[PDB]
Amino acid sequence: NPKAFPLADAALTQQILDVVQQAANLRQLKKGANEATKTLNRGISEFIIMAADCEPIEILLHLPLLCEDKNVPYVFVPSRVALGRACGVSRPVIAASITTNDASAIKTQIYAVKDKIETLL
Amino acid sequence: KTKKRKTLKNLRKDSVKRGKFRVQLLSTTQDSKTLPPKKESSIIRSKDRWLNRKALNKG
Amino acid sequence: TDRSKRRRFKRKQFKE
Amino acid sequence: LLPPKKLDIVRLKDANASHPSHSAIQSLSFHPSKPLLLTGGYDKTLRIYHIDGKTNHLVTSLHLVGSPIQTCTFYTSLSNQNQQNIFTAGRRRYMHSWDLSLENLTHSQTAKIEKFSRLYGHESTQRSFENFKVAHLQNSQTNSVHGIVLLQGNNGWINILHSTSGLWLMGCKIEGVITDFCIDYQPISRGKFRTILIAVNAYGEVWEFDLNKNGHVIRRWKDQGGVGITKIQVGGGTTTTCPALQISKIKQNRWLAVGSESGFVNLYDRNTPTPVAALDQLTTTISNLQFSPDGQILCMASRAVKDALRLVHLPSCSVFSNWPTSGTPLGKVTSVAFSPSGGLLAVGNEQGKVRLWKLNHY
Amino acid sequence: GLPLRNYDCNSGVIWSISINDSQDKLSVGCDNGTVVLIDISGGPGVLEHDTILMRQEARVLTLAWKKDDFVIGGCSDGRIRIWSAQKNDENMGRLLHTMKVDKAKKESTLVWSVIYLPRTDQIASGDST
Amino acid sequence: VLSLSFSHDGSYLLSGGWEKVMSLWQLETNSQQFLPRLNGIIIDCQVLGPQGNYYSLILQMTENNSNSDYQFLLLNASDLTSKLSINGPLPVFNSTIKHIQQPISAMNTKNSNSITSLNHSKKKQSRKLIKSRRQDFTTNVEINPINKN
RNA sequence: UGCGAAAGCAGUUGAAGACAAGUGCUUGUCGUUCGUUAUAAAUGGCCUCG
Repeated sequence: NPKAFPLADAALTQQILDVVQQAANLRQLKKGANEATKTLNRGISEFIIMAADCEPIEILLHLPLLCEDKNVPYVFVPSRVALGRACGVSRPVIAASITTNDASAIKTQIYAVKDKIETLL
Repeated sequence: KTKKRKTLKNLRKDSVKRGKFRVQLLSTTQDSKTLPPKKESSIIRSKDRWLNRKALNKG
Repeated sequence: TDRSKRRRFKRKQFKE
Repeated sequence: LLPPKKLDIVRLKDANASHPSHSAIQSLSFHPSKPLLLTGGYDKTLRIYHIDGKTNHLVTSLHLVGSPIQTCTFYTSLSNQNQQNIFTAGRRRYMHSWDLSLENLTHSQTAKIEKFSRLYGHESTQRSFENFKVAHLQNSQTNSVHGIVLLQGNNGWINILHSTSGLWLMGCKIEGVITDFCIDYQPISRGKFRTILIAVNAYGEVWEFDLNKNGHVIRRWKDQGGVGITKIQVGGGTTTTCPALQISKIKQNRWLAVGSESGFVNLYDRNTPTPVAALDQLTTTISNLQFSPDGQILCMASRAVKDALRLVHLPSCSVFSNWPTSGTPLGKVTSVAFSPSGGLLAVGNEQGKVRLWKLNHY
Repeated sequence: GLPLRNYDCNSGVIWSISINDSQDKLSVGCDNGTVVLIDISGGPGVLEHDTILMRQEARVLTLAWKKDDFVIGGCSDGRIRIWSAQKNDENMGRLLHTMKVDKAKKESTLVWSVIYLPRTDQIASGDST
Repeated sequence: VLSLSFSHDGSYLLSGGWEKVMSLWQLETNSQQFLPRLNGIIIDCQVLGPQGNYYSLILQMTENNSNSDYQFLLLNASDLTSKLSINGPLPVFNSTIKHIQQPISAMNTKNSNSITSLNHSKKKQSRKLIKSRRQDFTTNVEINPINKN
């Protein structure tokens, strides 16, 4: 999985997999690659999460190109089955996006995570 | 005497604002080469206050 | 961005 | 071997009809040998019931003022079979013990109760004794065996105390928040066995400590696809639900099951690991994970919603279909217990009801 | 007795410096949590940059190595961190593990010093607590 | 330090002395727990049980210089509470009797004897009991009319 | 240490042996004896159960 880059590290993934969980609870999570593409085009995404273990990996490799075009941070997590479980579904999710909402109750840590991803990038 | 002291600070001042401009004096090349660069304080002053914390009771 | 600098600045400073 | 998909069960009378409980049932415990049941809860009372399946009368009751009961368990010394003890705890900075040896259980007018409240300088790591389990430790250097009381720390800490004297022996640490732990025994030779502490973090990293070597880590691995892990258990050998009576009875567990908030239960064969199966028949956080004494049945239950209890056949990893039914009354499951023998399943709910079933195959 | 060569780390201001077993590379800890590897095998007065390890938001107060493969760093966020420095390894610079020290409740916790123990393959850490 | 004793496994060390405090030294970490406040200084200390369930301690009550006042305490190791306290009558005589000697301490005091002071004090006590004529050894005692205690 | 009140009135604190240190000699010591009524100081402070 050399191309999946930057790949979040074992500590980081919890803070990533943590935030996505509440976002699913609060309906601020867009899940699945195609939904992520929508959010970038409309520019309603804080940042986007991808799974490196995907096969064949390229399917999400279009998302980054759209990401730096829009100056949106992005990061890779090792496991897709882990991601979908965090999304709150019975199927593995390869890509997920957090919806923009400055009035959200989970607002602070999302941007705290966003900063860490920005440093990672 | 205070006027003399203020005179030093003007000489010490290496940058001044001219209208929309601020012009900066350029230091000599030798001053950099002979000695290592000055320490930045915020990085160091932090260590000193930590070693001299109240809860420590250095007293 | 302006706030994030403050959040980063506040986080790095030691809390006494 | 029981059938894979068909399970032959008959319901019996409820246990607490003799004396109902006024609060939820936080835990259950079977006496290792005697036909007795222990029940405890926020009523602050350790109600013990003589289980027979036709009367289930109450033997004795013990109220503990100011001690809400979060868990309770029997304890029998592996060497001294005469020794009988009950350890109970709650959201408090102390633990109670009750000696059941000799005539204390029934004949004695008063109950010999003592309180553990001393951690010997490790007080910071621990805030409450509510989550605890009891295991058997072999001192190889002397070949003596004694009990140990295990606790959950504030920051990945596991405090190990001595069963009777209460002394602090050793401590184990993991990164992140400790969620659950379970104990596995590995026999070495005749009269020799080692105790292994298995601890798991929410992320899914699993630590394995050698409590016979000052609790040093011996193996580290991750639960595949594990996030939000909630409970961990082993099956197929000796354990808290299926304790041993003598050293030779010690046996290693072959099954390992991992719960999660999502409601999945991941199963591993103890004989990075790749899971055998990923059970999904519950859709809420796994609140109880327990195996049958022979390790042929796995029971998963969740307290989030009513009737969220399932039984898995092993090694088929197929959930039984005939049961539970819609008419099966389970309510908000909060406690599960397997008898050491006689194939009896006991399930508690929030309403204070312990309802009883018999595994006809056993 | 004069400065032979002045080299800019090109990062946050430096807290700590450490040298490897082979004495060919210097690891430099920064305020910005960046750890910079500086090659020195070229010669006396020859300081060159090898690699940057990933960027994290805590300071790097101390540094020591395990042979030439791993860099251990104590951080101002009360955590100890191992980076992989192996050449020819896909996990280069890779933060393999993180440890968290017990943190003072009312106070920020700092890992001031860390040292590696070759005989026992152990890390000894000193903290503000 | 007057009493030292190892635990059965060897992971704990019991110490007691003039401080009136029993100390459990936790040896893996050199931590220490304290059972202070005991009646007498600790002459002896032991772990008494197959599993270290109880501690047996010997107390002295040095305040009474006339007689050596021994008190035997058996403590439940689980909670460090008095399982059994044993002592006889504790009269305070006007002067020392027979061969009662004060316990050793760092310095010679009214309630203790230094290292050198022991032999001289023993000889002096014997020769006082032999040559001197004032031998009161009398104690005040009282009896309760209502309870006869 | 004796007597006495609590104040005080009288009287003591010797000799041998062994060890250590310094330089046969000097000094200091004694889990050594005989006889007379006869400074300290290894950084080392007291538990928890609302």
